Amino acid sequence: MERASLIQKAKLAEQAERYEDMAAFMKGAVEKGEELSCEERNLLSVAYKNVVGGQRAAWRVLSSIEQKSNEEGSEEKGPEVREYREKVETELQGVCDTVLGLLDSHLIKEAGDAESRVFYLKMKGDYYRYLAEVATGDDKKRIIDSARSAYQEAMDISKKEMPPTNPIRLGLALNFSVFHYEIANSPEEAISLAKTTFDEAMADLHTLSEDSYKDSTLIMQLLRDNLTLWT
Amino acid sequence: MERASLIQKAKLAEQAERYEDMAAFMKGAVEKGEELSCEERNLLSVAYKNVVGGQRAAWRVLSSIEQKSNEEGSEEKGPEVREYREKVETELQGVCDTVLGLLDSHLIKEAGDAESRVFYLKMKGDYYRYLAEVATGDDKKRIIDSARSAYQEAMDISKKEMPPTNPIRLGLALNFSVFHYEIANSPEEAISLAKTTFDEAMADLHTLSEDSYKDSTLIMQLLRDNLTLWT
Amino acid sequence: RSYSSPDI
Amino acid sequence: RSYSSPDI
Ligand SMILES: *SCCNC(=O)C1CCN(C(=O)C(C)(C)Oc2ccc(Cl)cc2)CC1
Ligand SMILES: *SCCNC(=O)C1CCN(C(=O)C(C)(C)Oc2ccc(Cl)cc2)CC1
Repeated sequence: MERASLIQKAKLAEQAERYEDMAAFMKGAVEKGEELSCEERNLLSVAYKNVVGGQRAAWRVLSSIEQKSNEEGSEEKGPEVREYREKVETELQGVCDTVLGLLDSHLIKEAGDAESRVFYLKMKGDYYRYLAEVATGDDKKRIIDSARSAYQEAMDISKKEMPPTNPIRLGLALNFSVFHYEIANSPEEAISLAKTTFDEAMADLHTLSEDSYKDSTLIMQLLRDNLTLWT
Repeated sequence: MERASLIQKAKLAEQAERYEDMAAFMKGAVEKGEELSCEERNLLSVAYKNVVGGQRAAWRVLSSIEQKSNEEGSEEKGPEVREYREKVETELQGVCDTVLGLLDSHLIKEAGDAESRVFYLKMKGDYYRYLAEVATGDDKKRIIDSARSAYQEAMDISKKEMPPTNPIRLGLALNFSVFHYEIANSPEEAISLAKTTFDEAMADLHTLSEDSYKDSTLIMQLLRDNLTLWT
Repeated sequence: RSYSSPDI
Repeated sequence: RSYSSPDI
C-alpha cells in the first residue's frame, strides 16, 4: 500500500485501541524506507510497546506461577505452565526481533538528525532489554552486550546534542539505569546513573516553562522512585 | 489435549490477561462435549466477552469516523476507514459465530439444569445482539429474530425457575431490554421490561443477605441507569 | 450505548 | 519491577 494509507490506518488503529494492527501498519510504513516524523516515530513506539507490554506482563505472571510450582508445588504441576510460558516467550521474542529488524534495516541508518538517532538507539536498547528479561545461556550474554552498546551510543549522542532536561535524554538514562539494575546486576552503576541524571537535570529546572517542566519532571520522578526501590 | 489441561491453560490465560488464548482453550474444553461447571461457564463467558468487547469498541470508533466522513468530510476520505471498519467487522462476526456454534453444537442441548440453560440462552441472545449491531439487509432481520427467540426462551425459563432477584435472571432481563431499545427499536417494550424487572426485584431485597444484595443491586442499578438514558 | 450485564 | 520510560 502507499505509505500515506499505512499511516492513516495506523492512526485509525490507535483510536480503535487495535495495537497489533497499529504495529503492522507502522512496520509497512517503515519498510518504505523513508524517515519518520516525530508523530510517526511515536506511533511506531506506542504500537509495539503496547504489544510487547502485554506479552511481558503475561510472561511475568506465568514465570512466577512456574517458579512457585518448581518450589515444591509437587503434584500440583504437569507441564502446562511451562509449555504456556514458553509459548508466550517465543511470541515475545518474535515481536522484539521484528522491532529490532526495523531499527537495523531502516530506522537507525536512515535517521537524518541526532534526536531521532537517540530515540531509535534507545528503542534498540529497550527491545534487547526485553529479550534479555527472558533469555538464557549464550543468547542472554549476546543480548546484554548488544543492549549495553546501543544504550551507550545513545547516551554519548544525547550528552553531546540534548540538554540535561530533555525528556528523551532523561528517558534514555532512566531505561539504561534499569538495564544496569535489573539486567546487568550492576546496581552501583544503576544508582549512580539515576542519581547523576536527576541531579544534572534538577540544576536546570528553574529555566523551564510550565510545559517543559511537566515533561521533564514526569521522568525525573521515576528516577526518584527507582532510587527509593534500589536504596 | 485432555480437558483438564485445557481448563488449566484457560485459567492461566485468564491470570495472564491473554483473553484470545483463554477463549481458544475454553472452546477446546467445550468441544469435549461435557457440561461446564459454574466456574467453567464463567471462564468461557469472560474470555469471549473480552475478545468481542474489544472488537465492538473498535468497530464503534471506526464506524463513527466513517459516518462523520460520509457527512461531507469530502476530500478528507479515501477508502481506508471503510476498509478497516469492514475488516474489524468480519473479525467480530467470526468470533460471534464461533461462540454461537459452541452454544448450538454443545452447550444449550447438553445443559442438565435450568440455571445453565438460562445462562447459555442469554449468551445466545447476546452474541446475536452483537451481530445485529453490525448487520445489514436480510442478515439483520434473521439475526434480530434469532436474538429475540433466544432471549424469550431464557426469560420464560427464568420466570419459572429463578427468584426475581437472581443475578442471572436480572442480567438476562437487562440485556433483553437493551435489545428492545437499541436493536429492535421498541423503546416502549424496553422501558416497560426494565421498570417491571426493577420493581419486581425491589420487592424482595429486604429478605437478602449482605452478599446476595450486592449481586442483585449491581444489576438493578444498571436497569435504573438505562431508564434514565431512555426516559 | 446502554448498559448491559457485566461480565464476572 | 523498576519504573521505565512511559510511552506517549
Ligand atoms: S512528535 C511529538 C513531539 N515530540 C516528542 O518528542 C515528545 C515529547 C515528550 N512526550 C512524552 O510523552 C514523554 C513525556 C513521555 O517524554 C518522552 C520521554 C522519552 C521518550 Cl523516548 C519519548 C517521550 C510527548 C512527545
Ligand atoms: S460458578 C461461580 C458462582 N456462580 C454465579 O452464577 C455468579 C454469581 C454472580 N456473579 C456476577 O459476576 C454478577 C454479579 C455480574 O452476576 C451475574 C449476572 C448475570 C450473569 Cl449471566 C452472570 C453473573 C459471580 C458468579
